Amino acid sequence: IRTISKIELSKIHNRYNLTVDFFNDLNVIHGKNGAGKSTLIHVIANIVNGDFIRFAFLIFEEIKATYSDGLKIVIRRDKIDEQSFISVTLSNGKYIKFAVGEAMATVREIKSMLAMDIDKFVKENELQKVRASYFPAFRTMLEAWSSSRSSFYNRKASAFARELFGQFLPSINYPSPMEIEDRLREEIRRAQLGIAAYESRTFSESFVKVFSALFGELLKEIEGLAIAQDSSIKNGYYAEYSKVYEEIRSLINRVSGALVVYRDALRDRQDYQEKAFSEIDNYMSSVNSFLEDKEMAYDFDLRRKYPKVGLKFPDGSWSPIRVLSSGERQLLTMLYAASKMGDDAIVLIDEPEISLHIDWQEDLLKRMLSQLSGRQIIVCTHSPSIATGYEDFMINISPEFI
Amino acid sequence: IRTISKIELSKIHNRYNLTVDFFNDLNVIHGKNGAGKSTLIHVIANIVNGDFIRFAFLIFEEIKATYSDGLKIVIRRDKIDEQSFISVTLSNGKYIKFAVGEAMATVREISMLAMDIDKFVKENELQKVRASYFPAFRTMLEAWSSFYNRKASAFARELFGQFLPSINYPSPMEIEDRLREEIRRAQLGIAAYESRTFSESFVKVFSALFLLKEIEGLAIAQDSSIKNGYYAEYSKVYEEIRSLINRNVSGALVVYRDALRDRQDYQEKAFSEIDNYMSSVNSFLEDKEMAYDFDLRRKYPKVGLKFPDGSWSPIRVLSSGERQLLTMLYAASKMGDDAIVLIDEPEISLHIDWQEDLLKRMLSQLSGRQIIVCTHSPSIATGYEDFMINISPEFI
Amino acid sequence: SCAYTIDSYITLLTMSSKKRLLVEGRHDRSHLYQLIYKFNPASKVKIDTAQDIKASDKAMSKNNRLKIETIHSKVKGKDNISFLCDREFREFAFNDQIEDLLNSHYCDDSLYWTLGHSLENYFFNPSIIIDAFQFLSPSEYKYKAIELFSELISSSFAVLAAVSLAAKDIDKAGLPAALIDWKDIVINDGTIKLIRRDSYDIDSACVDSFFNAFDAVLPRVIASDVGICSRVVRGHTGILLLQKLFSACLYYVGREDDALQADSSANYFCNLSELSLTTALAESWVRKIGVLEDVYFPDSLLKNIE
Ligand SMILES: Nc1ncnc2c1ncn2[C@@H]1O[C@H](COP(=O)(O)OP(=O)(O)OP(O)(O)=S)[C@@H](O)[C@H]1O
Ligand SMILES: Nc1ncnc2c1ncn2[C@@H]1O[C@H](COP(=O)(O)OP(=O)(O)OP(O)(O)=S)[C@@H](O)[C@H]1O
Repeated sequence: IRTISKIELSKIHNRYNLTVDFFNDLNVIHGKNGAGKSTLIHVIANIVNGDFIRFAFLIFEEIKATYSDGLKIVIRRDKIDEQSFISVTLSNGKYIKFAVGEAMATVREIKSMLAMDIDKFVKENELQKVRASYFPAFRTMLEAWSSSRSSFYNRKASAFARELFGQFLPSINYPSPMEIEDRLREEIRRAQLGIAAYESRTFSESFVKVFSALFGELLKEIEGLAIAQDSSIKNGYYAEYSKVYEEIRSLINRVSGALVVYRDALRDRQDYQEKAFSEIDNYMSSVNSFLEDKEMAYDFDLRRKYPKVGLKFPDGSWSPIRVLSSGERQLLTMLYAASKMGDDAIVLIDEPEISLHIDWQEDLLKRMLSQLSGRQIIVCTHSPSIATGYEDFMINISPEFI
Repeated sequence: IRTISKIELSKIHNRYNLTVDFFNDLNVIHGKNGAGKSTLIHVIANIVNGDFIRFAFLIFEEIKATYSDGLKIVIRRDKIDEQSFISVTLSNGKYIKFAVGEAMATVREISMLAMDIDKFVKENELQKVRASYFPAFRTMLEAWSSFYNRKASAFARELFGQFLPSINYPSPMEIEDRLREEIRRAQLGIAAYESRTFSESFVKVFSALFLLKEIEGLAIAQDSSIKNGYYAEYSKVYEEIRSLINRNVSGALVVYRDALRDRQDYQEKAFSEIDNYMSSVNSFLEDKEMAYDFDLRRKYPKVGLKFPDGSWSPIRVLSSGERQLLTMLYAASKMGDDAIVLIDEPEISLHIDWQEDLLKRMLSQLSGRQIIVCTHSPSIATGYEDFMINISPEFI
Repeated sequence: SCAYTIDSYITLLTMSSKKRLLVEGRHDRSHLYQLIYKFNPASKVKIDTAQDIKASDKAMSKNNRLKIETIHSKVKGKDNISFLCDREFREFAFNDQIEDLLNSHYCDDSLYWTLGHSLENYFFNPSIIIDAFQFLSPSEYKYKAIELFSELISSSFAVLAAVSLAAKDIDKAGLPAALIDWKDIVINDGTIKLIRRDSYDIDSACVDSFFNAFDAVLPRVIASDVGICSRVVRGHTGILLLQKLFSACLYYVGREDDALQADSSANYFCNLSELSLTTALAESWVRKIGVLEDVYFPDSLLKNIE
C-alpha cells in the first residue's frame, strides 16, 4: 500500500512549474482558477495506474513522482533531432524510452509493440500495486450518457471522455451504481455462506461439549438475546428463536449448566452476524446519514431467491438504486470508493461538490473518513463547505509561471 | 423588454406543486435537494421561447406563467376520450389545443402541429424575448464541439429527457467569432469616420482660409495603441509640425487638436462594447489578459490570451472555470441578444473569489435584462439577499 | 437558508485571498462600502455580514456580536481579515457625569470597536444631520426648520441620549420607538421637553418604568459635553428620534403661518422610511469627511484594511 509523497511537475505546458507535497490520509487541494489542479490529478492518476503512454500527449520537461515506499519515477520528454522522446526512469536504474509518434499511432489505432513493452516494464517493476479511482468533474453528464461502464471494463466511457477532453485524461475507473449493487449482492452472499459455515462449526462444537458433559438468570439472558436475534434483519431466513426459548423454558419448568451452552451458542452467533455484515452495515449506515425519506436496505426472504438490495420507503415500497437523483448517486459512489469493500485505490475526486447541497457537503468528508479504510484521498475542490474542519490538511497549489 | 413575474406550476410530475414570484432585475433561487429548481428553469425557458410543443413531454395538470407586460399564458394538460391534450390559452382570449400523440410522433420524426404552434407564437407576439439557458452540464456539451444549438440540444435530450430546453448559451467558439466580427465592424466604422473626417477637415481648413502641448500629448497617446496600430505615423507628424512652426496660424493647430480628439473619441466609442467586455473578463483572470491585436500584415484580427511574456494563446487553452466565466459574462454583456438569462448552478468550477464578484460584475454591465439563477453556493448570494428566492414544493 | 457556518467561514477565510471586513449587520455593510469607495473607488475589499453566517448554537442564533467575537477568537492572527463590532455601552461610565473610559477606537488584534454606540452615531454631528435632512425634506418652510434645528440640536442630543440611556436601564430597547411621537415633543425657546401622553400600547407600568428613569437621568445627562451624549445614544432610536424632532420643528415653524401645510409636512416626514434617512445621512457623512474636523470616521479600521 503506497501513497504519493511528492509530485514535482516542471515546464507543464512550457508555462509553469508546480511542486506539491502530499499527506497520507487526506489531501484537499485548492487554488485559484487555472492553477493546475486538474492537470495535477491527471498526472497522479496516470502515474499510479501505470499508463505511461498518455504522457506523450502532454507537453512538459519533467515529472518527478515520489511514492511512500521510496520509489521515484522520473519522466522526461526530450527532443532529439526534432523527434520527441518520452523516457521513464525508476530509482533502481531501469528505464523505458519511446517516441511520441509511436504513442500517437497506437492511440489512433485503438496491443502494439510500444504498448506491450510498456506493460512488461510496468509489470516487472511492480508499478501497478495500487490503482487510482478517478472521479472526473463531468460525472453527471457521463453517467447520463452511459445507460441511456465499471471499475474494470471502463473502456467506452474512457474513449468518449478522451475524445471530448483530450488524450491525457486518465481512464475513468470510478464505481458506478450498478457495480455497487453487484458488489453488495456478492458481499451479502459471502456473508450468508460464512454465517452458515459458522452455524455448522458451532453446532458441531456445542454438540461435542454437550456430549462431554453427558459423561436462574440464565433463562432471562437467553430470552433477552433470543429476542435480539429474532426480530432483526439479516436473519429473515429463520426467525423462530422465540419458539425455541419458549420450549426450553417449558421443558425446564416441567443439566443445570446445559442451558448455559445455549447462551454461548446464541452469543457467538450474534457476534458473528455483526462481523460478517460489518462492511455492508457500515457503508449502508454511512449512506443513510444523508438520504431522507428513503433508507438503503437489504431484504432476505425465503420466496425470493436473490437477497434484494435497494431503497426502502416508509410505506414499504422497495425500488432499485437507479431511482436516486444525481446528488444521491454521487454520494453513494464516493462513499463506496472510500468504503472498506473496495480492492485498493488512491481515490481522486475532482470537484466533489457537484450537485450537492451544503448540508451533505459539510458531512461528506467526515463520513468518508468515518470508515477507517486508510485509502489516500485527494480532493480538488472549491467549496469551503467540503473542507470544513480539515483546514490542517489543505494544500494550496500556486504554479510558478515562467 | 419583458420579464417573468410569476409562475404557478400544478401537479408537476404528479408529485408536487409550486408558486414562485420573480423580481425584475435579479432572482437567486436556492433550496434543498429535490426541489423543483431544474424543472422550474426548464418551464420558464420553454414558456418564453414559445416551445409549447415540448410540453407534450411533461406530466402536469396546469401551468400558469405571467409576464410583466400583462400576458398570462396558461397551459393545461387534460384527458379526453383517453387521449392527452395540451391546450395553450392566452389572456387575449385565444387558444390552441394539440394532441400529445402528434407531438411525440413529430419529435420522433425530427408538421401541421409545428406550423400551428409557430403561427400562434408569431401572431400573438410570443417570441419577443429569447432565453439563454446555461444547463448544469456546460463543459461536456461545450467539449461536444469536435447549428451548434440543434445538435447539442438533440444530444442533451437523448440524455436528459425530451423536456430539456434548447441549449443556446454562447459557447466560447461563438464568443470568439462574435468578438472578431465586432472587431471588424469597429475597424470599418473607423475607416468610414476617417473618410468623413478627411472631408470635413478639408472643409474646416478652407473655412479658416476665409495648446501645442495638449496636441503633443494626444498624438503621443494615439500613436501607442493597439486600436490605431496600422498607421502609427503620428509622432513623426507632430515633430515635423513643431519644427515647421518653430521655423516660421495657431487656428490650424486648434483644428488639428479638435481632429485628433474627435478621432480618439470615436475610437473609444467604436470599441466600447468589446473593450468593456474584455475589461470585465480581466477583472477576474490572473496571470493572463484577454486581448486583441489588429496587426501583423495578416488581415485577420487576433483575439486571445496574453501571458506576461508576450506569448499568445487561443481561448481553447483555458480551463473549465475560466471558460464558464467568459460565457456568463458575455451572456450578461451588451453583445448578447436574449434578455432572460437562466443559469443553473453558476458556481460550477468557480473559485469563491469569482463567485463573490460574479453577480456584481454581471449587474454592473447595465444591460438591464432579467437574470434567474439557481445556486447551491452561499458565495453567490452574498450582498443580494433582498433578491433571493426560496422554492419549496407542496408535495401532494 | 443557504448561508455559511462559522467553520465554513473560517475555511473560506483561509481559502480566499481578498481583504475582508466582517461587520455585525447589513446596514453597516452599505455605509462602510460607501466609505471605502470614496477613499479608493477601485477597492478589492469585501464587506461580509455576520447576520448571514449561521450558528448551530441557539444562543448565537441572534447575537451577531458573539458571532464576530467567536470568529475572531478562532482565526486570530490572519492578516487578510478585519473585524468591526459595535461598542454598545461597553467602557461607558455613568457615575454622575457620563464618561468614556476609552476615548479612542478600541483595537485588539484586528477587532475594531465603533467610536460611539454604533456606525449610526458617526452621523450625529450637527452639520451632517442638518445637511442631510434638506436633501429629503420638503419645504413647508424648509430653511426656517433648518435654522430652528441648528440651535435645538444642542439640547436635542442630550435629550436623545437620555432617552436611549433610560431605555437601556429599563431593559426595553424598542420602547422609545413607539412611546414617543412627533406631536409629543414640545419646543420652548430652543429647549426640548418630552411631555407624557395618556394612552400607550404598552401597559402603563411600562410607561412609568421608562419615564421615572428618564426623569432621574436627565440631570445626569445635562452635565457632560455634548460629544459624549452624541456617543452614548443608540443608532435606530437616535435616527427615529431625530426624524421626530425635525417633524416637531416643522410643526413649530408652520403653526404660525398655516396649519394645513405644517401638519402635512410633519406627518409626512414622520412616515419616511428609516432606510431612506440612513442612506441620506451616510451619503452626507461620506461626502463631508476630512473637510470638517468634528466629523469622525473609523480611520484605524481603514488603515488596517488595505
Ligand atoms: N495548451 C494548453 N492546454 C491546456 N492548458 C494550458 C495550455 N497552455 C497553458 N495551459 C494552462 O493550463 C491551465 C489549465 O489548468 P487546469 O488544471 O486544467 O485548470 P484547473 O486547475 O482545473 O482550474 P479550474 O477549477 O478547472 S478553472 C490554464 O489555465 C493555462 O494557464
Ligand atoms: N421524470 C421524473 N418523474 C418524476 N419526478 C421527477 C422526474 N424528474 C425529476 N423529478 C423530481 O422532480 C424534483 C425536482 O427535480 P430536480 O431536477 O431533481 O430538482 P433538484 O434535484 O433540486 O436539482 P438539483 O440541483 O440537481 S438537486 C425532484 O424531486 C426530482 O426527483
